[PDB]
Amino acid sequence: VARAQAALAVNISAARGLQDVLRTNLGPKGTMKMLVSGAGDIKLTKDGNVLLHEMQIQHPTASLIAKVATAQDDITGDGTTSNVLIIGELLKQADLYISEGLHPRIITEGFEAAKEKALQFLEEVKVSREMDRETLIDVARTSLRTKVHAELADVLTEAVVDSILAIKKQDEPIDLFMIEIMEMKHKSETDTSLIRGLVLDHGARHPDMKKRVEDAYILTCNVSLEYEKTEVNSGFFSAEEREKLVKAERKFIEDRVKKIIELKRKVCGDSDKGFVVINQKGIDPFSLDALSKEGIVALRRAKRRNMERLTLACGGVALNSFDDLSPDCLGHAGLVYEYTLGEEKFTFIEKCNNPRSVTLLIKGPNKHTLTQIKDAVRDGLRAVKNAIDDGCVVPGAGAVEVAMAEALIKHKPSVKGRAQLGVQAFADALLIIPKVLAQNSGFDLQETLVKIQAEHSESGQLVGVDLNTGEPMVAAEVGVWDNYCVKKQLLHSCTVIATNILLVDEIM
Amino acid sequence: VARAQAALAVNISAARGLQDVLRTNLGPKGTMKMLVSGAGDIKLTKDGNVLLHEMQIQHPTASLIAKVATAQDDITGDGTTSNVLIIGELLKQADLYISEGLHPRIITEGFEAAKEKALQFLEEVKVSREMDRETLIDVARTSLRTKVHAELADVLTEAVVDSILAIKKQDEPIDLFMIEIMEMKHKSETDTSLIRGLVLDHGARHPDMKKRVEDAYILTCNVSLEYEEREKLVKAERKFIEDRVKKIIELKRKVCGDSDKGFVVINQKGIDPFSLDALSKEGIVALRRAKRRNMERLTLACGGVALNSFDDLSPDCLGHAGLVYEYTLGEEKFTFIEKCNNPRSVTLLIKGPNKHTLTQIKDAVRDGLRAVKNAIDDGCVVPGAGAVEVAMAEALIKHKPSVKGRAQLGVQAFADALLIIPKVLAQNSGFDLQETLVKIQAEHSESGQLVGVDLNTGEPMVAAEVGVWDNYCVKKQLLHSCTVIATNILLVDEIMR
Amino acid sequence: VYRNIQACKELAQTTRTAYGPNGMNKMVINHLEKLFVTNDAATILRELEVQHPAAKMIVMASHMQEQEVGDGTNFVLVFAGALLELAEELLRIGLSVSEVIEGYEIACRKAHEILPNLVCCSAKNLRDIDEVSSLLRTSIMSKQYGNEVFLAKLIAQACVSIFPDSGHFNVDNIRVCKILGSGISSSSVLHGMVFKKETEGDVTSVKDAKIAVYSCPFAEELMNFSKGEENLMDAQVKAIADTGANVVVTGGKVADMALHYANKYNIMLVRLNSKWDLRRLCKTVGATALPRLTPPVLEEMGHCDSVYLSEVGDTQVVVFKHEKEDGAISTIVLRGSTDNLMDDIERAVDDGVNTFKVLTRDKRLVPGGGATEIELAKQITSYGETCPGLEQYAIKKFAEAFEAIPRALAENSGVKANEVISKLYAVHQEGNKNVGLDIEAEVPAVKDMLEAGILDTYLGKYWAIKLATNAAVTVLRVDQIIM
Amino acid sequence: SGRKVQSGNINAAKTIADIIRTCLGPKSMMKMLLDPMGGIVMTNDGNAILREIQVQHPAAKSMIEISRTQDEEVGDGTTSVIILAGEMLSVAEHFLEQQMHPTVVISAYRKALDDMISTLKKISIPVDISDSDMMLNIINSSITTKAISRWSSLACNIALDAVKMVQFEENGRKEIDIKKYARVEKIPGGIIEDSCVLRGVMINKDVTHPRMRRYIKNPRIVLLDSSLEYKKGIQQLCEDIIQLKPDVVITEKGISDLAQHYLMRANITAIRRVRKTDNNRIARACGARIVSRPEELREDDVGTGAGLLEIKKIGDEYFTFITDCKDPKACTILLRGASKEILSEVERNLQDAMQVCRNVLLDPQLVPGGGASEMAVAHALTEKSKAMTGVEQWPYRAVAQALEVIPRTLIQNCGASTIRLLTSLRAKHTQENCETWGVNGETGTLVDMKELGIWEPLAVKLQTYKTAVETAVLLLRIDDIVSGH
Ligand SMILES: Nc1ncnc2c1ncn2[C@@H]1O[C@H](COP(=O)(O)OP(=O)(O)O)[C@@H](O)[C@H]1O
Repeated sequence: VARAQAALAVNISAARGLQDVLRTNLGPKGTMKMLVSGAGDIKLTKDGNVLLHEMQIQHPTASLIAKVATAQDDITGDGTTSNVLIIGELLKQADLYISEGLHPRIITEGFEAAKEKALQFLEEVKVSREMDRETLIDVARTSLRTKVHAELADVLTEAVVDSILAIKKQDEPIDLFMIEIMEMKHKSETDTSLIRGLVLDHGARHPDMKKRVEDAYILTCNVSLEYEKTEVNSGFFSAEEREKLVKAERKFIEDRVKKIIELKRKVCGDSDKGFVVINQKGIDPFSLDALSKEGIVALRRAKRRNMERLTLACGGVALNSFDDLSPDCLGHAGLVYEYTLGEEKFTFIEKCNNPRSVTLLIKGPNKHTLTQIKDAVRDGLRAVKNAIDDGCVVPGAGAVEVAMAEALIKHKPSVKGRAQLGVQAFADALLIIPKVLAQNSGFDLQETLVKIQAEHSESGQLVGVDLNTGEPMVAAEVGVWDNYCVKKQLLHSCTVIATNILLVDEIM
Repeated sequence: VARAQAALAVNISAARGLQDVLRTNLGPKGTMKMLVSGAGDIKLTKDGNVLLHEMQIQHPTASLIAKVATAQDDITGDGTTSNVLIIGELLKQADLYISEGLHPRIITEGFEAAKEKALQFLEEVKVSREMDRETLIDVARTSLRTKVHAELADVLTEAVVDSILAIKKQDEPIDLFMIEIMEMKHKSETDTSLIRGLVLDHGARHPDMKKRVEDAYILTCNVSLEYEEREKLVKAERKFIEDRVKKIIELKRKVCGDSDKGFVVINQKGIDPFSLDALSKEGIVALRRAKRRNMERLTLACGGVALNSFDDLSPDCLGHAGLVYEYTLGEEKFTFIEKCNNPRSVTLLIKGPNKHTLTQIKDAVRDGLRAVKNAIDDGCVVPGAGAVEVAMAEALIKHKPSVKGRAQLGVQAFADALLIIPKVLAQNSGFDLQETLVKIQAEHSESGQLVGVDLNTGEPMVAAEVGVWDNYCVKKQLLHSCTVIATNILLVDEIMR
Repeated sequence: VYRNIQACKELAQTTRTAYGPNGMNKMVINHLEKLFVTNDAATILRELEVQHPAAKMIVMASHMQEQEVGDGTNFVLVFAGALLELAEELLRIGLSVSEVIEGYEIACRKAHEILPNLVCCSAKNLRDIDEVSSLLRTSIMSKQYGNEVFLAKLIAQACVSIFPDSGHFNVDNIRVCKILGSGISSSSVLHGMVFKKETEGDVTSVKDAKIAVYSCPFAEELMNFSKGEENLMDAQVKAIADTGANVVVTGGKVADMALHYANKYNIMLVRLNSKWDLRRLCKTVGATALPRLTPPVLEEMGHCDSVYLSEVGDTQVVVFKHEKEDGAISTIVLRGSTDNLMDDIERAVDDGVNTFKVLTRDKRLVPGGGATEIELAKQITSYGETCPGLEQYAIKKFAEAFEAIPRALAENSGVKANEVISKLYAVHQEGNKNVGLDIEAEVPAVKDMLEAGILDTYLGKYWAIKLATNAAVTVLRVDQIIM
Repeated sequence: SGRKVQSGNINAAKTIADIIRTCLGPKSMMKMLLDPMGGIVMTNDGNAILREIQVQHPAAKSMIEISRTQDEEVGDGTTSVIILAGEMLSVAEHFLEQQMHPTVVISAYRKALDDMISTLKKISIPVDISDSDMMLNIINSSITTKAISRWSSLACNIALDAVKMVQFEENGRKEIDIKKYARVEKIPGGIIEDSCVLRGVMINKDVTHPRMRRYIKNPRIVLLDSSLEYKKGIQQLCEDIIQLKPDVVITEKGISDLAQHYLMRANITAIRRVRKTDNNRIARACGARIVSRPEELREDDVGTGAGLLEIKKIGDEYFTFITDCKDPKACTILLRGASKEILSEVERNLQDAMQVCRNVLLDPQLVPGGGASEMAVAHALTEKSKAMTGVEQWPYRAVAQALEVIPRTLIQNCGASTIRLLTSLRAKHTQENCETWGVNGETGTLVDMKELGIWEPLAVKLQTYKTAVETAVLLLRIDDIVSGH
């Protein structure tokens, strides 16, 4: 039977080797992990989501455990750190019994019993919270706390929740519809702002270009309008041959800006109707002030994320060629103004015909701060979306794990009895999350646990670690919470993963 | 801090080694070990007592856990295998928390915080049984089942208990003073007998020597009586034998008077054949080469006043025995002295076909009647077969974190370290190590029910009504010793050289 | 973890010796075999093969420090190495890796508000040439030799004081035309874009000129090919000379019939342009790059105002000046014997003028040379015992790291560091803020830094103590990469 | 060499200091001692670990040797000197790595020693002289957590009678107390309560056939070291003894019964084959004198000593008691029982307590221990470090925090963490100057040691601090160990 011992030993070794790493990852007092991949690139990463993708993985079975943890990550966003480590201690508690001589199928049956005996506790430990703004604010605060410094989480927990209040269509929630995230290197970090509209990449270049255009329709284009010294040899291989050739290109822009004048004499016979133009490529240096003498905002260097949000939110009908300069190919933008801050210009399009697409504009002094706060923002809005579609929101910070372990050890030998060791091996491996949460913040792993392992009411009390003191703290009145499906799919997937790994003997 | 981890690792390894050595030898279904000397001598051994002595030790620290263990064996008689394995598992339960990163003083405190409540549970789980014959019988049966077969335990459970009823005095119960182990290599193992008096080494070498001596008055002597310029030299030694026979006839006509007053004599050396006939022509039993363990039992039980020479053949230098008969069995004879004047020293006559299995049953008888001597000296009796140990786990797990709190981990370590007795009892008896444990760990009453393991079915069996019992001064002394031994090995540092 | 901060310690140690005005210069024989005997930390950091990834955060923080004040790089490296060196003592005491982070953060936030409370700022303006020449003394005093700074502060300032105008400034306009030959005393000042030329046919007092733009430099059948090439280069220099150019530029060498053509139409035959002025001359006169001799027009043309020949620096050179700013470009001409000192003089010039740029927007000047550092080292260690808890350790390990900065100033000057640190810390208790470490005395003697004039920018220290602490914190919060 | 082997000296000192660092305090972790034969010893007392250890390095040999000199003058604390020297020598290398000389380091250490000796006297609480409640509290402080805890009810009396029976009023009032003159007789048999005190010296020997005018109500002693004979054919010098007429003359050699009678003819009683520890205490209890030269044989021959000789068979043994003596400085303490392992510990800890009550006869001061005196001198020396300038400022402060391992090891080997406990201890010690709080050795909690009661005497901790500092400066005084390899 040493054959099965070989596979059991190598799987135990791999799932310890991941368990220690992802134990160090978890927690708001956790440490970042820096990943270098060949070209000397530096990525400061705390979340296990990017860590399980980009890791040049040492071990064969660890690749499978990382792939299935990513398959769990597809629905939860975070908690996957806790997912793969609760696996790596679940089969550790199994290894405590297969070394005693038990069959692995006994421990799989115990996991199967304890899965239902934990989910029956999970369905009643929750509370069907109404979707008040503050009951989402504290969820955003908890999901933002484990990523960045906690005061920055208290800053951006207002900018997350109103962006999530801007989604209110009860047919389908998706974050990739409307939340666009851009960055401003203002050498400041606390001013990540939600703007109810499309924030563009840049702004009005000319000084005589108008700072303020209220009732704006938009001329979109993609192809060139600049005085284009072409990227092939513009001086082509006398002098008169090109004296009017690129000047014929100039005239091709002269009658074009005459056509632009014609289009703004189609609708803009009144001056209250202002206008903005955007080309995705460059603006001609004489058309720059030629529209600045007309007072129409012009801009280059647009991204396609800006174009698709001009079409979807601003109602902009897209344009490719200049033959169709017609009033139906416009949009609607009741607030267009450039906003130069730091060193770069930035136009803001808002008050569009259907305000749906928003912008969580990130202020950041360095690149790693803004990427960490971007992952913080995205995981927070994902967690609060998972708190939206779940009608209930469970307490957090390890309270439900202690209460579930206090449920499962009170689950008697009503179970098979031979499979009682499976229940007792499932229960103690639930306590590792309040173990390593208090452990990651300098407190005692054992003393804080046994302080929480004294149920502070007649019930197994919803009491988690405090990440600043290491004291038994009720997570209800502090609102340190999380949604339901994170730990639900956590327990389900981790049970099926453990019963998958526990039944392997020989590999070739 | 790496030195402490290194010293603890090289100690937990050695106390695991002693645990794996003396695990399988505990229980009635256990396996013997083969003590092999340097001269190829073979010894088969079940009990860890002399196993711990002659073990050619392989590890330095492993000697120390040996040295205290037989120190328990002076004051417990049997079950030092249980002591060394509960030490080796208490150490592993502490290692499961020290390797987590806990200081060993915390588990040291949690050892005593559970040990005092373990003694509190032990002083109330016992029953203060009176010294009935049957409770001593089942104590002897329990102590003998783990050494010999249960049928052979049913053989010895009367021959032990009657001798321990024969040590019953006012206030001197004593094993070595009056109970000896006589062995006859004769064809049947079921024939160990209690003898009220003494068995001497040989018997009558002559048919004219009688076999019935009523008023036996025993004479000791050390110098042989045998036939031991040269035709008259050895003849002069022969004449020293001759007047020796004449002095024998002097005592034969000096102390006799009537024919009721019998005379008997042993010698620590040889008796001459013509002198054998001269003692046989008056029917007085002579004996060559009785043992020196028989001399003090002739004094203390048979009342035999010792003598060496023949000039002082006196009436007052004799014993008073009511029965002397020689007994040929197998090949050799044995003189039987019974109805002694102050008959205190008794004789356990072990019969059997072999020698080394007869030394095995001799050590079995020794361990069993020392256990029942402890059961008499204790004013109570306790359940056995791991019933009280499961009750101790049921105590100390439920004995709350009202203790220090971080030492409650040490309390639970002591609690689940007290469960390796029924675990290896079920393991040695071929059942499951966990199934019948949690079957026993389903308390049949609302209290922690005194449920031992059945060593024949794997059944949770109440040990109270079956009398599978032990004395108090075994588990009380293991609770007293094991805790402080394990915490002596916990608080160690590294090694000089 | 300890290997990361050990890599940070050796990264601090390789630049600690090059700190201050007596920095020991290092030799760079690089990948493409240069030869630099140099002292600036950003030059060595851009040459060193920084292979360990944890030190790359320190290098990037020093690069961000360079990107906004131009100086204070070695200060960031020394202070971050000191913070991590005391952080490993804090960790081996028994503090967590979390506690040192917020301890360093609290003490850095305390330093950020104590630092504006020790300032002896600039007097009235970045004009008044002789006043701000003394203000620019400390920057090149740190970099180049001190006895050389007395001319060099004037030469670096009288050119940069041309346009401190209307609240805006650019450092790119201050250039260097590196001309070899005579000594450093022979260096002088020029007003406009200057480089050497070859020929002589220059129209001098031009109007808003018409500048040629180059992005790329240069029996009877044989005679017929000769006349064909003759009229070929004639039509080529006419293709520049049509639309009325005054100069004809080239990055390369002369041509004989072409120079006779440039004398025939009276055009200045400009030659020998660098591989860096091809953008810079286009920037100053409004020129657009043209490859060949045929494709200029009037629209494809630059516009200077006055192109003639100057002989300052004992060599014939060009002048381009009077642009839209009318005094935008103002190069300097730096004269040396060899090049291996001239790169250090050049890298001292721009590191003086970026301090001039930060003096345009920050007039606050702190006393430098141990004065500010020992003051912060006293203030934060007096704050350290006030707040109890574990942070009482870390704050007290913060200010002690500040004492590593004058120690690096001490041991680079042949001075016993413990004696001068104890003496400076004692005299700072009563003989307050403006005293610091003297350089010239072999004896460990202190000296007041205000009357010595050795003062630094306040914003440079303010950004440097932010970026070094951010680098130390973001290094301390990693564990490893599989490597 | 030089500072390299000076760092080698202090490394050999620290590696023998941090071996036996853990085994101070009432929760001392044990150690494993293994000869190269397989024998296993488990120990707690640091001096027993110091005995059988070998060390190749001579600096550590001298370091252990001076603590061995400390071991037999007041008693224990020999581990604490080795411990406290080690961290001072360890923090000395941080300034030896600053390229400063050992001289400035040891002068800062001596300047810190001069503050250590004074600030301990500042926090010294006076105990009262010979008051039985506090004299019992000396036994509760310095004798407890030993194996006297079931027999301290005898030791509290055996302390106080012996300290009043070993005094010496040489230059003043009874000031020198001594460990060697309290006539200890540790013979088993009987119950342990039979151990009682008496004034005088007891003698295990008697004359082999005691037919002698033996016991006199004022025995005046002359000592002799020769052997007595039959007569002149020494009875001649025995006849010369009769000029002054003492009533005993003490020899060490055997006297026949006829020579016993000829000693009766002068009426002087001798003794044979006695011990030296019997002889010096016989001389100490009585103040006798020795002379045999005839021109020196004058009125200055006879030492008028005791008031009772007594042949006595206490426990069928040939006892002779010299009691009701001249000097109450060699007085009898019998020690009875079954075995000889705990009353020996009584004798050890009560000779250490005899030096304690000797300090009580000099300066009856008890200072809160358990690191409370250590934290007090640490804070009082850090505040004194703040005003001083010069290069000696850092080493002077260094022993301010090098010496605080006496709480720090004690908070180590009790399960609790050291960082937050020491931080909270100094947190209520710097601004709370007048408290003197010590870490409790049981639960690892910062208690008031004055409320806990465990007060170490002043002079013993002064001796340990002084010996630690003169260990450190002696080790830093060494430059090289060159006389060979
Ligand atoms: N002559 C001097 N006397 C005292 N201090 C000086 C002197 N020269 C330079 N320093 C100090 O050296 C410090 C470091 O400057 P440095 O790091 O060399 O500048 P950079 O970062 O541009 O190389 C400055 O803060 C300055 O106070």
